[PDB]
Amino acid sequence: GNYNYLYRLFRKSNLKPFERDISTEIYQAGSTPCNGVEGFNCYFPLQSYG
Amino acid sequence: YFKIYSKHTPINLVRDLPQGFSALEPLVDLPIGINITRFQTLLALHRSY
Repeated sequence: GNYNYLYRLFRKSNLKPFERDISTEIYQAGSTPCNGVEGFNCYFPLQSYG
Repeated sequence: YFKIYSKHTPINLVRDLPQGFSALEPLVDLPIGINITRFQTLLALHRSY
């Protein structure tokens, strides 16, 4: 399997056209805020392909 | 796309804003493709002993 390519799952807001996003912060979906511990309702945005 | 438009004008006044009217011409258009939030203009200092 090729694990050298990643994709961003979700984002909080939108993006402008002709814009590259390089933010690898911990995504927050709902409550229980993350602050870099990756607990409940804390999913990583970059996920591996298949 | 970050666009810079330049013009030089040989004024001769003491202070404040000069009068008159002129146009603006392009110099370069660099397609960086990123947004800019804040900017700061850096000056220089003269050093002597």
